[PDB]
Amino acid sequence: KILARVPISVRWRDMDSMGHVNNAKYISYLEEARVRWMLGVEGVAMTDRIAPVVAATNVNYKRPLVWPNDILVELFVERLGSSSVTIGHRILDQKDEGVLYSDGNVVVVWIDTQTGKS
Amino acid sequence: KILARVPISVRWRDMDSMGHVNNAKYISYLEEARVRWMLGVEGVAMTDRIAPVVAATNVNYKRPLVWPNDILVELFVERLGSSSVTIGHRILDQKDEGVLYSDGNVVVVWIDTQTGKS
Amino acid sequence: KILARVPISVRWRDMDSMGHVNNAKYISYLEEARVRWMLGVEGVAMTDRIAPVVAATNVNYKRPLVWPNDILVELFVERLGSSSVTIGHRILDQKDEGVLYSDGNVVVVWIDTQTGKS
Amino acid sequence: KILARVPISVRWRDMDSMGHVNNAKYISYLEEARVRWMLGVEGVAMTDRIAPVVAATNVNYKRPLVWPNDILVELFVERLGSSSVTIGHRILDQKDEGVLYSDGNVVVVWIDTQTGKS
Repeated sequence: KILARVPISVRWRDMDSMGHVNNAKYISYLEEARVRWMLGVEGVAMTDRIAPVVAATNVNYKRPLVWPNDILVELFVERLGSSSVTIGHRILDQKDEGVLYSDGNVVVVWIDTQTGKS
Repeated sequence: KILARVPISVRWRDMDSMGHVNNAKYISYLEEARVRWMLGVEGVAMTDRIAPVVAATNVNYKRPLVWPNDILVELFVERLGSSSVTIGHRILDQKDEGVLYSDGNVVVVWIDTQTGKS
Repeated sequence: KILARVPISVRWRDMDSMGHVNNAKYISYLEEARVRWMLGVEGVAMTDRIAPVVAATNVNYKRPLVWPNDILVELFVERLGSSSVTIGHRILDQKDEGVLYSDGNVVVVWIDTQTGKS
Repeated sequence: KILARVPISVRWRDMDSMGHVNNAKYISYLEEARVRWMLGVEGVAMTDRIAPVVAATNVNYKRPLVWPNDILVELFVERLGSSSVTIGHRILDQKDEGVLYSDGNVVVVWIDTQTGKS
């Protein structure tokens, strides 16, 4: 199920005028986790042709996140398609993983032209 | 149905290393449209107590957006709840509104403590 | 003297938790003005080889900027070197150009390898 | 001399379409270092009245920074004024501190009304 559990440091600039991390930054935390994940395996990462592109981001905001609380981004496989993968997520507080800031998923497809993974 | 059709200028910095506007920036375009919308009506805008908070952002990425193509963010009421409002959207190209960069919705609730709108 | 006077829309997300546009966003406003400027002249813009790179950004913050006040970015030639150009700037309020949010300059050089413009 | 040496993780989104971390993000790295610094000492941080505001950011870009190379932000006192402090900086590569991405300084003043620190 689990793909990765990536610790991400929150930045002061991540917050907006309302005093909490901006909604848009959540999509960025999920992005960092995905690429830091594909970076693990082995060696240097950069590639072309049959590649992944995000088709949709579905993010639920459960409770406000404030600096300086760093997070833990948990990624797992929610759905496995022939050409797509729906990566579910849980953004938790590093100091108390029982604190859930957000869940939802991101749908990834390998296309950038026409579908392809089968 | 329609709540607003807000023109938004894209910035060069909006793009990422892959050469297209970053997914996270889409949530920001939707945000700007919502507040520029609440700004129209009349007078200066800033308020407290029974207030709106985004519960979820569901954004579908249809085709890549590249600078310097400015957009038009169309917002409409997809669902009207007792305490929430699901604002549907269509991010179109200003020069050709037949070009759809993204659709989906954002769920807004008036709480920030406990639900309230009824 | 004057190179360009570019109107730039401020975004709500531009502000930080302190309630004013973040310092880092100023460098971005200057960036947008520079590229929107090189975009004017004629036709589509994208190029390689002898190209410009920013060597330094020297930005003075005069007074706080708050949404929804859009700005006017005035760019001019402060210094002309053999291989560099120091572009001075004045970020003013669109509704009252007597309101100065920031001045200073950005030093641009055509290198990205070794200096070259002579 | 030294005020702090703060490790900062670079994010993929930090890069722009040109394939290197955007100039504006450097000001943000310097910002994070300053607040993470004021956070060390002791206890929870948030304060009002005689407070610090950035009067100027003078950043020199020495060599391009690319993800996933995390950095080390070194802050030191370049100048001590009666009401201001000019914090010099050196943004280095975490894996090789001999790699200098940027230097320069940030001028901080305690005002937000009228000068005061004497």
